[PDB]
Amino acid sequence: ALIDNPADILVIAAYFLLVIGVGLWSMRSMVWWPVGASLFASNIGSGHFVGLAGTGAASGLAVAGFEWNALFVVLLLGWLFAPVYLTAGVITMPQYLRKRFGGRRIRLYLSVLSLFLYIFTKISVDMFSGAVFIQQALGWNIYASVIALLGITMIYTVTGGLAALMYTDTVQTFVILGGACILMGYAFHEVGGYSGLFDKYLGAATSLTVSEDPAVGNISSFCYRPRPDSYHLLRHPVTGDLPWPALLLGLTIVSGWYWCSDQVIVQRCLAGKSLTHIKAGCILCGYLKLTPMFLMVMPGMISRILYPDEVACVVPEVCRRVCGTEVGCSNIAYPRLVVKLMPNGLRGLMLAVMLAALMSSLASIFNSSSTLFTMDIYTRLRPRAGDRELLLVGRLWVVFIVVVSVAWLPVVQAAQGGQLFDYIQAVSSYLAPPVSAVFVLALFVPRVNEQGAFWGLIGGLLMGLARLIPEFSFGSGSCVQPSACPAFLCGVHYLYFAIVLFFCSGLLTLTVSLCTAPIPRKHLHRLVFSLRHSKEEREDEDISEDPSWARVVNLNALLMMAVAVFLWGFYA
Amino acid sequence: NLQPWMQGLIAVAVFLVLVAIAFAVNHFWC
Amino acid sequence: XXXXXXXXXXXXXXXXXXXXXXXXXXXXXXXXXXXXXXXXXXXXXXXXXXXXXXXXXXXXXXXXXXXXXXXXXXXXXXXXXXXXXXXXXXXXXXPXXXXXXXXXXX
Ligand SMILES: OC[C@H]1O[C@H](O)[C@H](O)[C@@H](O)[C@@H]1F
Repeated sequence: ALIDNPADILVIAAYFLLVIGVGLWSMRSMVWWPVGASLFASNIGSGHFVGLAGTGAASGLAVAGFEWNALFVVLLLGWLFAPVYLTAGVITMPQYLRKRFGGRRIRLYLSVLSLFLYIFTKISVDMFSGAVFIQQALGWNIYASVIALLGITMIYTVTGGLAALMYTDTVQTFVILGGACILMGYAFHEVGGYSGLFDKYLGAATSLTVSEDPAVGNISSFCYRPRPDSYHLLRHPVTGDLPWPALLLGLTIVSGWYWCSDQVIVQRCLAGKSLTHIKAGCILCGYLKLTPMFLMVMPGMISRILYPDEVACVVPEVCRRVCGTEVGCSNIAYPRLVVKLMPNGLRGLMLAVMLAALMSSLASIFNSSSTLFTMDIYTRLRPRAGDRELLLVGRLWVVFIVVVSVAWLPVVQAAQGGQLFDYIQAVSSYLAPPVSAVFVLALFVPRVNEQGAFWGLIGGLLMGLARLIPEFSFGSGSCVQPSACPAFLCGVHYLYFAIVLFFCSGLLTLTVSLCTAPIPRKHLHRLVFSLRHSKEEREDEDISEDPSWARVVNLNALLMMAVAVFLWGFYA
Repeated sequence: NLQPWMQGLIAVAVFLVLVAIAFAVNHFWC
Repeated sequence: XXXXXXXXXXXXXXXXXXXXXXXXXXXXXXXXXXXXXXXXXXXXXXXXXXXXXXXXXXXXXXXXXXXXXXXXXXXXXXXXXXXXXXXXXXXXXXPXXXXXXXXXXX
């Protein structure tokens, strides 16, 4: 209804025909700057736009600390974990944990956990973000939007989009980033510049604050006013919506796990020609990860200023009309902006490129999850299976995960008060800390063994499910309509649960390892941090970097850290 | 009552002192 | 309920002079102030909102400024047609409240 003009239609059609044509033509080598660009592109998706703009609208700029935390963990990736992967001779984290502990149940568990994280944090998130963009662009309901998104993704994957991805992934993401720069310019022009945003944001509230529902009635100002600390990164340790101790400590765990264990992130990182190129690309990626504050978060705050009745809706029936869920409509923040600030030419291009990146992400995750299920899960249940059977099983798995993610769509839509980024970060905080703790203990504690690692993973899974399952079964609740969750199971912030779960699963790992047999030295050479410089052979790839460029790249990590530390204190 | 740039410079100074400690320890003993 | 106060009930300026009409909010409204003009026989017309954003069509003579609780509407070159009642409204919270209205005469 908004892109229903000749210019937007022409640009969308031309871009989709271009992607189809590039897909039809498609039918350790990288250097530092493609490495950094690829890391940034792999991390940044349309779910990031939706979530970061939505949380900027709902709560202010503290969510920027979610991206700004990533600089230091990307440094951890370049300086600590990429060397571990190269020294071990492995390309994934499951491969490292198979070499480090042996067995086959740790890898099987990690494959199952990765499948669940694909469904929850990747497939349903991308489907929901595409649906939100399509609903804001066309007025369609979320189910029609998701069916159309799946159909265009099917066209895209039957037309060789997987083959064209290896060329166009990073380029497409950075075209999206240029479009986001243009939209940031338009948005800051709408509010009167950078200082206009901070003039206006605290005064931006909806005037529709009374519900016809007798239970709700007049909504309190606390539920519809902007937070008094909206302009602050570091929020109150207990009453803050993003408490600073949580954001500083427990986000490191979850970010650590993302950057240092993600198969795609590590594969992009390990493609560097040398380790110096890997570290320089990590520096570039970290520098790039300061941009979502101004490209997504602040535009979301601007969207709250511009559309307070829609973005900052507070009465449940109004919110249900605005976006489909009664818990709030901050997720429409970035889409609406794209739909209403971009002109008749750039709006269609921005939507088309965002949706094509969506489609690529979906197709990539579909393929990766299907291969993961076929190789790590299905071939264990059926040891010897034919090629045709594996193809059929992969296709049926894609069908199954699509159905499950469509069923999970209302949950993603309503979760965390209708805040997508909080949903992603909460699921990650419930499922990642066990893996982070086990990986850290594997690196730095040689005494940790297969028993300890596996039972730490299982105990962490149980402890994280004891919070995740009640958090989703007690439903979605907002400030207006609080959920019945007993407030010791949901009132602690999910990044505090990240810390607790990390240390409890690590404690379980250590306790089980100490009461079980240890792994002799001969198996651990170049697999634990204590033996990374061990030339001895082991039982069950180049770390060298030129000293001249090693000092150059190290000072550039210090300079990047100082820039990020300035920005943390600037917006504190 | 510090300005945002004052807070940024204070954070940078604290970070540089911390890095100076983490380098001087190595300069003394690994 | 925010109270908007216009200290001067009445301002007289010559044609070509500059006039500042002040409004004071009872609390800190985050520049969430609109200015309306009402000529004798007419209904109010929006001049400014967000304390500085001119409404579509209003001349550049009408300039809004202010922050916190203190806001001003300035007419840089008053024309003989500028005589009216100028109202400040807060759009910070609901209910919307108006200032008493300052009568600018020539
Ligand atoms: O789950 C942790 C991850 O959350 C988001 O994706 C952030 O943009 C990443 O920087 C972070 F590593």
